[PDB]
Amino acid sequence: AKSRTIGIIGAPFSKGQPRGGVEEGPTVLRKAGLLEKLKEQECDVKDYGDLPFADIPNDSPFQIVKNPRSVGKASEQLAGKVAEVKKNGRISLVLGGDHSLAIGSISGHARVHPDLGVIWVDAHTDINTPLTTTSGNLHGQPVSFLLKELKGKIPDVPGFSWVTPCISAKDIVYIGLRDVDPGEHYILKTLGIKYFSMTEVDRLGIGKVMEETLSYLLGRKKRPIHLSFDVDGLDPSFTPATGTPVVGGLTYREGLYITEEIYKTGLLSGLDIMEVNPSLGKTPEEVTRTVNTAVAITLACFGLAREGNHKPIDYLN
Amino acid sequence: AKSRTIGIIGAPFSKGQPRGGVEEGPTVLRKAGLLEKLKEQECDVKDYGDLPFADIPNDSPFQIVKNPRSVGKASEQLAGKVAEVKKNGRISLVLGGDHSLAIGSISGHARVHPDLGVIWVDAHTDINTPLTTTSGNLHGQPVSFLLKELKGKIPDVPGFSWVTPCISAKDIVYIGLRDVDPGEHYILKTLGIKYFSMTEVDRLGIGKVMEETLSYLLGRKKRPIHLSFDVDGLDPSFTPATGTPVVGGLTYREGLYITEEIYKTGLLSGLDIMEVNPSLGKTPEEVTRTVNTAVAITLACFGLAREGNHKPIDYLN
Amino acid sequence: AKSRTIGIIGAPFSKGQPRGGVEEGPTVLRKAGLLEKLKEQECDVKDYGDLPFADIPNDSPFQIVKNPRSVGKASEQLAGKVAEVKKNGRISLVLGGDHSLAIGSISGHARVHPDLGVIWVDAHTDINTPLTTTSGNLHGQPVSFLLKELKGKIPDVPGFSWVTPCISAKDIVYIGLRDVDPGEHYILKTLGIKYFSMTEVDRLGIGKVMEETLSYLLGRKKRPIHLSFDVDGLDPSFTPATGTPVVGGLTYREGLYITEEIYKTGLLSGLDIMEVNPSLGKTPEEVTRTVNTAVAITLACFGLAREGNHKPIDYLN
Ligand SMILES: N[C@@]1(C(=O)O)C[C@]2(CCCN2)C[C@@H]1CCC[B-](O)(O)O
Ligand SMILES: N[C@@]1(C(=O)O)C[C@]2(CCCN2)C[C@@H]1CCC[B-](O)(O)O
Ligand SMILES: N[C@@]1(C(=O)O)C[C@]2(CCCN2)C[C@@H]1CCC[B-](O)(O)O
Ligand SMILES: [Mn+2]
Ligand SMILES: [Mn+2]
Ligand SMILES: [Mn+2]
Ligand SMILES: [Mn+2]
Ligand SMILES: [Mn+2]
Ligand SMILES: [Mn+2]
Repeated sequence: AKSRTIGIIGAPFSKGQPRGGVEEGPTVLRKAGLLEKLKEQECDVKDYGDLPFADIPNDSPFQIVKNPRSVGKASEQLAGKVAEVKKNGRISLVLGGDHSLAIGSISGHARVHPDLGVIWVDAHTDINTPLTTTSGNLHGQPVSFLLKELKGKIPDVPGFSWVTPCISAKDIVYIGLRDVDPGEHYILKTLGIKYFSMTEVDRLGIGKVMEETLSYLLGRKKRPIHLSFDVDGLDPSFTPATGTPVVGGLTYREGLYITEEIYKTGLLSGLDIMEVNPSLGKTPEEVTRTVNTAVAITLACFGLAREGNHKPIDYLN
Repeated sequence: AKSRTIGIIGAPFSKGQPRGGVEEGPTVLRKAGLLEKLKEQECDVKDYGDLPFADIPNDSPFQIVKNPRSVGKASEQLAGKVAEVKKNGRISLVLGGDHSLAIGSISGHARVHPDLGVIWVDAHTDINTPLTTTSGNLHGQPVSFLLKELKGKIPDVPGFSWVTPCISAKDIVYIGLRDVDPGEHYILKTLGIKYFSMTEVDRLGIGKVMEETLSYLLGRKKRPIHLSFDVDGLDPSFTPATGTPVVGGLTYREGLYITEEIYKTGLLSGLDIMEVNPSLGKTPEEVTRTVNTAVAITLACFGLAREGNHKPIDYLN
Repeated sequence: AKSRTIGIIGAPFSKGQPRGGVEEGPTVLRKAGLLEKLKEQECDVKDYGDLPFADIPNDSPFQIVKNPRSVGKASEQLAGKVAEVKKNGRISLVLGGDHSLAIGSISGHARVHPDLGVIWVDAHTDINTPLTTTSGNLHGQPVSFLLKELKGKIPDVPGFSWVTPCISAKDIVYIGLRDVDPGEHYILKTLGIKYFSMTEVDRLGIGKVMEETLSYLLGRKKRPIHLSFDVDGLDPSFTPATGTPVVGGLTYREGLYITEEIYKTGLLSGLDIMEVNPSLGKTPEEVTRTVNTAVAITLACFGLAREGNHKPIDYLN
C-alpha cells in the first residue's frame, strides 16, 4: 500500500543547534528496531542509509546566525535525497538530527509534490527569520526560509542561495505550541497561519483539533501531507531526551491520536522525526523512553492503530 | 439501597496467566480496608469469603492452552457463588485474581439476570478463542467462551463443558482498548461489537464515551449492568502492579468518571476488580499505588462521589 | 494596562492550619523572581511588602477551632491592605499563606468592589463553619465566614467580630473539587452554589468548564473577578509541596487554561496564590516544581499566553 511504502533517510546533523548528541538520533532510532517493527506492520521499507555530512571547517557566523554553511549544505543534500525517495514512489522518513533539516526535507518533498500541506507538531513555531532570532540557532528558523510570504524578509545567508520558498502561510498547520518568541508571534498573527497551541488543544480537545486541521488542509482538495514531528512537541514526561523541552506538552495518547488520524487520510507523503538527543537524558531510562515514544509515533504514522489491526484472512479458520 | 447492597467474593486465582502474585489480589484489597470503607459509605456488606481453589494434578494443556481444568473449575465454582449472591438480592463484587474468572462471574450473574449488559474496562479485548490465541493464557480468552455468536467456534476444552454462552455480541461495550490481537480485531469487526478504544476516548472525551455506552446498553429500557474492570485498563502510571501493563491508558480521573456514571444509573448488578498483582510492583509504593486506585475505583461504583457525599440530615443544626 | 497593573501583598501566615512552613510561601515565590517576571511581561508592579503578623500568645481554642484570634487578626490586617491596594487602582496579588487569609483578601476587595464574582480553584470547598468542622483548621472554613446566606450559622468566634459576609451563594464558582466533607456537601447543595468538581471537568473538558464559569458570573453585566487559587486544586504531580494534597487533580495545562481565560476577560481584580508549603517537598525538586508551577499560574493571570505574546510594533523591521 502507498501509505505503507517507505524510504528511510538518516540525517545525523547537529550544527543547527548548540547541544551535541542529536546527530545520534538516526543510530538510536534504528537500534530500537524501527525498521524491523515497520516490516511487522506490513510495510515495504527501503533504508537509504545515513547521509554523510562531510565537515565544513571555516563556517563563521552570519551576524548572530551560527554554522550557516553547514546547516545550508546539510539541508541542500537532504533535499536531493528526499526528492530521490519521492521520485521512487515512497513516503520519505527523515530521522534527525535537529529541526533545521526540515528546510531540506520540505524543499526536497515540494520538488516532486508542490501542492503539499504541512502539519508541524512542536512546542515552538521555528519561524524566526535570521533577523528576528535572538539565539542565532537555525533549528528555530526552518519555517521562515520555507514560507512564500516571508520572501523579502530573509537576508542572503551563506549556504542558502539554493532555497526558494515553497509553502504558503495558508498551507501550514501548527499543533502543540507553548513557547513562542515575540517576533515569532508577530509573524504567526500577521500572516494568519492556522495554529493550535496547547490553549486550543485544552479548549477543543485533540479530536476537534485534528478534525479542523485535516479539514483546513484537505477541504478544498486532497493533496500530499508532510508531517514534521519535533519530539519536544510531546510533554517531557514522554520525550525528556531532547534539546529544548517545554512543560505542559501533548500527551503520549494525543501524539498517537494525531498520527492515527493523519495515517487514515492515506495522504501522508513525508515524515520528519526530529530532535531526539540520546545524550540529554538524566538517566539511561529517559533515553529509552524518548526513543520508544518516537518509535511509537512513527509506527502510528504507518498504520498501527490502538483498536487493533488484522490481515484480510479468516482468523477463525 | 439496592445500589449499595453488596456480596463480597474473594477469587484468589492466577492459573489463567503465567505471572505469580495475582492470586494475592483479594488479600491486599482486603488489607487496604475495602470492606470497612464500603460500610463507611452506607453500604450493606455481606462477605462470602475467598473461594478455595483446589490444586488440579496432571492438568495437561489443550493444544497451547495452559491449565484448562484449573481455569475451568475456578470459573465453574465462581459461577455458583455469583449466582448465590445475586439470588440474595446483592450486587456481586468479585475480587481477583486473573481475568479468566470473568467466565464464571458473568455466567453466574446471567443465571439470575439473563438480560444483563456488560461494560468491559481494559487495555485488552480478552476475546481470543482457544484456537486464535498465540500465548495460550486463558485470561486473554474469557469473552470468546461467553459470546453466543462464537458458539461453534470454541472447541471442547477440558473443564469448560459446564459453560453455555450467555451474552450476545450486541450486549457488551469495551472501554480503554490499546493492545488488540489480529484475530481479536477480526472478531471485533465481523461480530460488530461496540467498542471505545483509547483512540475513541481521545476523539470524544470520557463524557461522550459514557453517554454513548449507557445509551447503547440502556436505550430501549433499563436492564442490569455488569462491569468487568481490569486494572490494566488504566495507565501503568496509576496501576503499575499488574501482569500485562500497556502505556497510554485511561487516567485515574477517567476511571473514576466511568464508575461514578455507572453508579448514578442505579443499575450496577455485577462487578469484577481484576488483575491486581502485588508481587509485580518495582517499589512497595507501586503496589500501594495500584491497590489505592483499585479501592478508589470500587468505592465510586458504590456511591463515593468527587463532588462529595452526605447523609439525609440537616448539617446546619 | 489595568489588567497588567499589580499590587503585591505578601501574607506570611500559617496558623490557619497545623503544618509549619506555609508562612515561608511569599519568600520562596519572591526568591523565584515573580516580580521581575511580571515586569518583563509589561506589568506595572508595585511591592506593598509582607504584612507583619504579630504573635498572639494565650490564643485558646473556640470549641475545636484552633488559633481563632490569630486567624481573625491576620485576615483583618490583610483586609485593610487589599482595600488600600484596590483604592490605588491596582489588582491585588496576595502571596499566601494558608487559605484562611481568603477571609481578609475577599473582604477587603469587596469593600472597594462589592459586586465582585469569585472563582475558587481548590480540591476542597473550604466552606465548613466553626460548628461543621471536624479538624478545627480555619483554612477549610473561609467560604462560610464570607457567605451572606450562612449569617446565623457562624457563632461568635474570638477575633472575627470585624467580619461582615460580603458575597452571596450565587457570586462564587468552584473549580477542581474532589475532597468535600459531608457537612460541606450539604452546604454546597442546599445553597445551590455553582461548582465544577473533577467529575464535571472530566465530563465537559476545561474549555466548556471556563465557558460555563465565565457565562454564569459575567452574563448579566461585566463585574470584577477575584480568583482565589489553592495550589492543591492542581494534581500533586505538579504542586506536591502543599499541606492537603488530593490525587486526580487539575493538570498543569488546565491550570494554565483557567488563568489564561480569566486574563482574557480583562476583569481580573483580585488574585490569591495560597497554600505553597516549601517545607513539605519530599525532595528539593518537589519544592522547586510547586513554586515554578505557582509562578506559571500567576504569570498567565496577567497575560502570559502559550500561543506567544508581542509588543505593538513591526517585528519584521
Ligand atoms: N524560539 C527559540 C529559538 O532559539 O529561536 C528560542 C528558545 C530558547 C529559549 C526559549 N525557546 C528555543 C527555540 C528554538 C527551538 C527549535 B526547535 O527545538 O523547535 O527545533
Ligand atoms: N491478547 C493477549 C493474550 O495473552 O491473549 C496477548 C498479550 C501478550 C502480548 C500482547 N498482549 C496479553 C493479552 C492477554 C491480556 C489478558 B488481560 O490482562 O486483559 O486480562
Ligand atoms: N475539609 C477539610 C477541613 O479541614 O475542613 C478536611 C481535610 C482534612 C482531611 C480531608 N480534607 C482538609 C480540608 C481543608 C482544606 C483547606 B485547603 O487546603 O483547601 O485550603
Ligand atoms: Mn522544531
Ligand atoms: Mn521544538
Ligand atoms: Mn483483562
Ligand atoms: Mn488487560
Ligand atoms: Mn483552600
Ligand atoms: Mn485545598
